[PDB]
Amino acid sequence: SDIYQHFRKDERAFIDQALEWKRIVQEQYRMKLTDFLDPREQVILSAVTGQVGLAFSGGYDRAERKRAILFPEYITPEESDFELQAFNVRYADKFVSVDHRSLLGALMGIGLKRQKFGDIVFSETAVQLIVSADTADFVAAQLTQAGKAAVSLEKIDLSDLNIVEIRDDTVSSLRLDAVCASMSRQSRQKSQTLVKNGLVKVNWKVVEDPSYIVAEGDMLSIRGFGRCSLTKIEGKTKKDKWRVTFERQ
RNA sequence: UCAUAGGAUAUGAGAAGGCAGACCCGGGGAACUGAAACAUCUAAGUACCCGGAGGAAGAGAAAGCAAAUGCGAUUCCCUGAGUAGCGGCGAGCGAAACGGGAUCAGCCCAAACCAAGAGGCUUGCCUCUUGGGGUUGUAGGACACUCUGUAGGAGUUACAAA
RNA sequence: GUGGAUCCUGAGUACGGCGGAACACGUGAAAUUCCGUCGGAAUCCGGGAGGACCAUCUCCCAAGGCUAAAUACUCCCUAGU
RNA sequence: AAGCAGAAGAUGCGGAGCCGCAGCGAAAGCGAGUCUGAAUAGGGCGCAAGUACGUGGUCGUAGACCCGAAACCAGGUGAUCUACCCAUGUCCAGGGUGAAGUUAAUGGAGGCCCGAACCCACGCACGUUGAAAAGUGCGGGGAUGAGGU
RNA sequence: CGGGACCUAAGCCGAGGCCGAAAGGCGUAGGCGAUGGACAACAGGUUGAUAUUCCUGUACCACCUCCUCACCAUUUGAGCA
RNA sequence: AGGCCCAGGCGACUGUUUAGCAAAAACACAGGUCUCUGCGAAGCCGUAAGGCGAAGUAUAGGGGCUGACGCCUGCCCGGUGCUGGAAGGUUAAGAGGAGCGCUUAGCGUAAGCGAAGGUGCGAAUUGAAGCCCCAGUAAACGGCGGCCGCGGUCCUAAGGUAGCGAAAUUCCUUGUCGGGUAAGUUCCGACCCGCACGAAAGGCGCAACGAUCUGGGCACUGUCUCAACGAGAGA
RNA sequence: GAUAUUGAAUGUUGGUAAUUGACCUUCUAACCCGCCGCCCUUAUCGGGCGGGGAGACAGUGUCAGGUGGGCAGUUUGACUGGGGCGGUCGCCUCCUAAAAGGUAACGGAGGCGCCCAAAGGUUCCCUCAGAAUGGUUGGAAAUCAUUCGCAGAGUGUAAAGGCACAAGGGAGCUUGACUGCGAGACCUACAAGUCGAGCAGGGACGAAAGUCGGGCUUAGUGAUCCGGUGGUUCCGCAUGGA
RNA sequence: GGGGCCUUAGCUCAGGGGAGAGCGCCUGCUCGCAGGAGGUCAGCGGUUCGAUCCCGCUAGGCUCCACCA
Ligand SMILES: [K+]
Ligand SMILES: [K+]
Ligand SMILES: [K+]
Ligand SMILES: [K+]
Ligand SMILES: [K+]
Ligand SMILES: [K+]
Ligand SMILES: [K+]
Ligand SMILES: [K+]
Ligand SMILES: [K+]
Ligand SMILES: [K+]
Ligand SMILES: [K+]
Ligand SMILES: [K+]
Ligand SMILES: [K+]
Ligand SMILES: [Mg+2]
Ligand SMILES: [Mg+2]
Ligand SMILES: [Mg+2]
Ligand SMILES: [Mg+2]
Ligand SMILES: [Mg+2]
Ligand SMILES: [Mg+2]
Ligand SMILES: [Mg+2]
Ligand SMILES: [Mg+2]
Ligand SMILES: [Mg+2]
Ligand SMILES: [Mg+2]
Ligand SMILES: [Mg+2]
Ligand SMILES: [Mg+2]
Ligand SMILES: [Mg+2]
Ligand SMILES: [Mg+2]
Ligand SMILES: [Mg+2]
Ligand SMILES: [Mg+2]
Ligand SMILES: [Mg+2]
Ligand SMILES: [Mg+2]
Ligand SMILES: [Mg+2]
Ligand SMILES: [Mg+2]
Ligand SMILES: [Mg+2]
Ligand SMILES: [Mg+2]
Ligand SMILES: [Mg+2]
Ligand SMILES: [Mg+2]
Ligand SMILES: [Mg+2]
Ligand SMILES: [Mg+2]
Ligand SMILES: [Mg+2]
Ligand SMILES: [Mg+2]
Ligand SMILES: [Mg+2]
Ligand SMILES: [Mg+2]
Ligand SMILES: [Mg+2]
Ligand SMILES: [Mg+2]
Ligand SMILES: [Mg+2]
Ligand SMILES: [Mg+2]
Ligand SMILES: [Mg+2]
Ligand SMILES: [Mg+2]
Ligand SMILES: [Mg+2]
Ligand SMILES: [Mg+2]
Ligand SMILES: [Mg+2]
Ligand SMILES: [Mg+2]
Ligand SMILES: [Mg+2]
Ligand SMILES: [Mg+2]
Repeated sequence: SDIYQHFRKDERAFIDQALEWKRIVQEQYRMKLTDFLDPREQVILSAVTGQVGLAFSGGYDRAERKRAILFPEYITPEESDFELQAFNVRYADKFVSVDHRSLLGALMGIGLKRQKFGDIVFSETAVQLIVSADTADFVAAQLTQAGKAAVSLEKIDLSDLNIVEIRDDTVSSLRLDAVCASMSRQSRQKSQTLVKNGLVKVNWKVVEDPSYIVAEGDMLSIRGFGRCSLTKIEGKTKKDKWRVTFERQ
């Protein structure tokens, strides 16, 4: 009842379902695996669950979309309890490239919901994808094309997963509109339009307040400029102005 | 309901209030001031208020002082000594014992136990009330022993009281 | 006076924690004394003190009571300086 | 010294105690030396007339040469003045206006109007060792009210 | 006549009682307390000085019974209350 | 036994106030609004008992602000307050004793080791409100921009809406123009470069009301030109 | 919030070997009732008795944390061409300063609150700035070479006084940037501050003489109280320890 | 008048070792792109081998004071 105030109105939908997962694990005494929750939904679930203990894993370490196990004070989980299947994406790499957009578009095109897959890993040697095991055979059978590339999926173990733009700058304040204008290299009035409309995020939360103060180590996501991180804040310079370090993806 | 609360009556040289503007013992307790300011601290447990007294009060017969081939209740005086110490180690506060004097005095219980009676029988146990018994420290007492006294000694200032 | 078979010798006490006060002694190395609060002994093969504390030794026997004198003071009365 | 005896005296007794005769060192301690230091060195401090009483000067603690605050604190005394309240009384000449309601009339509302008593205190003058430690005179405001007493 | 031997208001006091280092604070029963309620005397005269107070005349109120008269009644029995 | 009139500021009004230099534009007020308060109410007095609140009960009671009436009351919740609250962080006494010191029966040629007890400290762990933190809230405390050419740009929590404006606010200032006068630093009406108005510390109006403040008229006069004489009180 | 007053059960979850904790719910009997009936009793007080409500909570005590101008005691510097505001406050150097020393003003100029393990000690050796003339890059200015050249440089750093038998530059070896001190001086109200030959211990460099107790000199610092750490033939409240 | 803070390209801004972003503007381009322009670093003298940077002055502008009589 008195949790919704701290989150967004749209985020209420997830919080209701997050409470329903906590309802199970307390009363019934069993682990509840979730369908790959978004980076934001990881933060929300962490709060809603409370301290029912919580574990999270999206296959490899540093996955955006991860599946969450809600377990009690016993039955500490394993890697395979998350029910993750990795695949190597096979294609005629010498003749066609697969990009992240094409592969993401193809996964969505076969009707796969965003919650049924984790990260899409691009290395120098491999293109790999992580899905929920319950959808593995469907994805392997249906994902036959990504963009212009004919593709096939080879099952691999999670152990076989083949897992910056440093920009020292100054800003007058640590407000969202100020930091965005500096990062994106725009006028502030234009940057305020990005925030107010609801295009900027801060750690995957849609911040619509221009005056929101940005902390050290916050993933900002300007729809237009992509994604970027305030990594270091190193005090004020001469004539005020915070020293800051930006790192675009 | 038994009761008890309450009510009534009788007997009380029972209390009450005052003051000597003093002294004494308690309850409560300032501030100015000093510290060259000020808060700890000081002034001060003072002034003041309150309670209780008594001709005095308080203290008093070692769970003491001490560190000797010791002392032997308390109180007060001299001295120790403005020492030891305490202290925004500042301002200041400040002993005690030993030693020398005044004065001198020591006692009664509680308990064990005994006897008698009473009311709870908890049913030969327990609790209570009288009288006896008993009074302390290199322990004493009960308890047992054998002694011994029951009228010389003591006394209304404690040690019973007219 | 002699004996140590048993029994008795002051309990919500002593003491301790916490908070205060009193001790010349301001929380200090702080004994000692008292108050509130809470906790809480041993009981003679026992207990206390000797300025934290322990051991040894020494001195003592608390948690009941009474007790003159030496001391203080003078509204008064008498005599006097 | 207290104390005892003695005129409230002198004085006698009283040697506990006090200061001095030895210092040096934080101290154990050593001693005409001692401390520092490894040191027979060097250096520091010492070595090589006090005391009891009296008068006087000054100082300390006391109000401390005298007079003087504004203040602070403690315990009392005051609401016979005044502020507000409570209970109970009482006062307010006269005139005017004319709400509601009722059937133009009737009716008689009001922190209503004019205006004495009464209450107040706006202006000016006078008074200013006053008639008066706040008034008087001429005007002024309220005057059935949140009224006066 | 005004006040008391009548009544109560505000308030005040307050047996027991409640509360509080002490002193005390509060308060019930019960009282006290007019500025209010109740309550029988008037006119005239008089002194240097009092007058519903004295005097004259004419009244009224409460209470009393040595008495008088009438009426009612002695346990469903007057009457008082 | 009323002087009257025109126009403006302030306050709606009758009231109230600095006994004894201020009666006013100050206070109050009806009305508005916010907020607290479920009754042993909140609030208040008292150490308490006992009370007021109230012999009341949310159409009631307390507190804050505003101040008839009319039209209205904009933007900002970053800060502070108030209300509520999820994760995460922090935090007392008390609880809890892992360890350690001192002591010494014993043990050791000594040096030193050292049981048990006593005693002196004591770490982890546990530990509320609160705070950090999050959300809301402006008739809560408050705040309502610069610079450059309606646009840009910087900055902010957000940059002053309506209305008003040289004002009880305007320094410059006797602003400027008009009115009124022979002549008007005052007054009235506009203007707006508001030094430094502005919406319940309300904004703007506003009939009635005022021993209010302000400007102008009629009437009237020894106030004056400019004094004279007379009466009385004192001299 | 803990703890006392403060009890009984049922669950559940700790920690010790079946007792004791933690928390949840329930109970009634403490505690509470500004609720009703009855009695004391003519009584809206109080008390008793019986219902009811609530209940080991509350209240109250002790202890603890938070909040707390509601209230209390206080502090809130001095200099100063009046005070406020501004500036300043200690140390070093120069000038004022009148040829010893000292000397004031909110007089005139600047520095300091360090730095260096060599930028210290010693032994040995050395001479700088700049210019002229010549030079592939290369220039006014890098690097040579020549001559001239009291210093026109350098000296960690402000300034003054010094310094070329160098106190300036280079190299080797070192730690005297020593311990105990100290005749005697300077300065000085005191507290402090400064210089010091020389003696002893044990060293460094040097063949030796000798020099060395930091630095060319003069700033680079802060009393006491209190507390920490290391050392210690000291004390240790009966004695041994602590 | 006294303190304080500023003055970088046309504009806004980076910063003891030699002045850069982005914008404007310019180029040629199929309305975003490639590349260029633009600097007494407000003025000055001096500390330094070097100064936009330290240091002291000097304009100009912004902010706050200019009070007691
Ligand atoms: K004081
Ligand atoms: K003083
Ligand atoms: K103590
Ligand atoms: K205790
Ligand atoms: K003893
Ligand atoms: K000597
Ligand atoms: K002599
Ligand atoms: K003398
Ligand atoms: K004197
Ligand atoms: K007023
Ligand atoms: K005029
Ligand atoms: K002057
Ligand atoms: K050398
Ligand atoms: Mg003083
Ligand atoms: Mg007596
Ligand atoms: Mg007597
Ligand atoms: Mg006695
Ligand atoms: Mg007797
Ligand atoms: Mg005894
Ligand atoms: Mg001892
Ligand atoms: Mg006071
Ligand atoms: Mg009185
Ligand atoms: Mg009175
Ligand atoms: Mg009227
Ligand atoms: Mg009168
Ligand atoms: Mg008046
Ligand atoms: Mg009138
Ligand atoms: Mg009468
Ligand atoms: Mg009373
Ligand atoms: Mg009584
Ligand atoms: Mg009367
Ligand atoms: Mg009558
Ligand atoms: Mg007469
Ligand atoms: Mg008015
Ligand atoms: Mg007045
Ligand atoms: Mg007046
Ligand atoms: Mg109450
Ligand atoms: Mg009441
Ligand atoms: Mg107002
Ligand atoms: Mg508003
Ligand atoms: Mg907020
Ligand atoms: Mg005129
Ligand atoms: Mg205003
Ligand atoms: Mg407002
Ligand atoms: Mg107004
Ligand atoms: Mg009026
Ligand atoms: Mg104050
Ligand atoms: Mg004082
Ligand atoms: Mg001064
Ligand atoms: Mg001056
Ligand atoms: Mg100043
Ligand atoms: Mg000279
Ligand atoms: Mg000279
Ligand atoms: Mg001190
Ligand atoms: Mg000892």
